[PDB]
This record gives sequence, C-alpha cells and structure tokens, in this order.
Amino acid sequence: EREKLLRLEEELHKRVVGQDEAIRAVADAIRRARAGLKDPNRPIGSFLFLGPTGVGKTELAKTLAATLFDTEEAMIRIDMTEYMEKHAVSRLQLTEAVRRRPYSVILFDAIEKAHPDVFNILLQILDDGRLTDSHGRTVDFRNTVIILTSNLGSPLILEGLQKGWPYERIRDEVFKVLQQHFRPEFLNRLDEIVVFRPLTKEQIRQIVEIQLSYLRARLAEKRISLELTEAAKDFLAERGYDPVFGARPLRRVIQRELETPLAQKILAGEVKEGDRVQVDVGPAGLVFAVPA
Repeated sequence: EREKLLRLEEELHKRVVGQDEAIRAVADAIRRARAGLKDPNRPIGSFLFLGPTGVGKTELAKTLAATLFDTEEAMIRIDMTEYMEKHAVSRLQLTEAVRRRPYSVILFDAIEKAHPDVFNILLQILDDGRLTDSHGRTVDFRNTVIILTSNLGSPLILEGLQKGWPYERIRDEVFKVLQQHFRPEFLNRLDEIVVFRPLTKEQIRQIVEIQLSYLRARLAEKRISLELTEAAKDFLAERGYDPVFGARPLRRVIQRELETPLAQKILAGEVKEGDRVQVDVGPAGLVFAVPA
C-alpha cells in the first residue's frame, strides 16, 4: 500500500493525460486519508469533479479504481441522470455492490440531477462512512472512494480560462454557483472539489499519442514500426474529439482511419515483417508508405 500510494500520481498519469491539479488533490486526499489523519468513519476520499466533458473525469475514476484496487472491476457507477424515479429504493443495489466489494470506487454521474432523497443516502456515506440498507444490516463504506461529477461550474470555468483570470478567482466564482445547488453540509464534507480543465487541442493530440502506443506495441510483435506525420496526428486529433461526446470517437476514428487500412496492407503483404510504416495525410484520410 505504501509503495503504491507514493507512486500514485505517476500511475494515474500513465493513463490520464494532463489534469494535474485533479491527480494531486485526489492523491493527496488518499495519502492524507491513510496515515490516519482523517476521521476513520469516513470514505477514503470524496470528490467533486467539475469542468468540461470527456476530459478525464470518468477516465481518472476508472484508472483510480485500477491503480488503487488492482482492477477496473473495483468501479461502481451510478448514472444518476437515470435515477429520477424511486431512486432511494433502487439502492437499498448500491449497498450490495459495496457489500460484496468494500474496496471500490463509486462514481455518481451528474450529481445535480439527483433528488434531495439521494443526497441523504449520499450524505450518510460522506458522514460516518456507513449506510443502513433495506433489510437493516449496515454496509461499510470506509474502504471506498467517492467521486461525484457535475457540469455546474463548467461554463464559468471555461470563461475563467479564456479571459485567463487567476485560478483563485475561478474556483471562488465557481464555488458560489455550487452553493446554490448543494447543501453546505454536502460541500463541506467533500475531501476535495476538483476542477478539470479544457482538453486543449494539444491534450487531444497527446491522447492520440498514448492511444497510438498500444497499436505500436501490438505491431512491435511483428517488428513493424509506425511513424506518423504531425498532420496525421492532428487529423486524428481533429476527427477524434467532439464538443459534446469528448474523446470517445477517437478510438472508432483511429480504428477506421488507420487500423482498417493498415490491416488490409498487412494481409495483402504490402506491409511485411520489420517494415517501417510511414503514415501521412491525404485528400480525405491517411496514406501509407513503406520505405524502399
């Protein structure tokens, strides 16, 4: 645990690009949680992830589960934007998932969409780190990490970055908005209020690179090298990212624009063993060239 918790920030960055502030806060919170500096009757760490979409939020939550609990199976997701009905009853489900896996990351999507009812169960987790289910026998959450997402501050967060005003002025301005949708008890029991930032076209390109890494590695098994032009990477970065969908299409795009054609070349034999595949942009996609 010691070694792991120290190298936490590295491990998280192996899969999550940028968002350094987020990583630090979470890591420090978890480190501060262990070592016994916090009320034992609390989750390991509770967080409010604010900012844009498809920028790392879910990715960080995923990676955290894997890096901290050795597997992505340690993630429990609550797509709150769906629990708009008999919510309360449909979770005492939550208790059960936690009941069988005490060490687990619990992700609540769009937390503002939750009805006051949920916040009580939620708040009961943040305090005393325990929960009374339907039957009665309470579930221990002391070994869980709670991550809550929301876009409440997003537009103002963005605005603060364009006008480029001090981070403090952003966080404060953003916090005010939060004080209008969340009960202070809630915001006060949060270990951290993390703000994710705008996946600059750069971060997208950076994701293109880390995305390419698996392809390189998978190809390396055939001694095959894969060099891409900045233009090519930029193109993937372009087609890959979406304002509303985030960096989700990237995978599908890289698959279709690069992997699909590359595959035809290998089966055809154009790309042999050890070949240094050069990839550059064309009229409406990518072009491949084997050096002579």
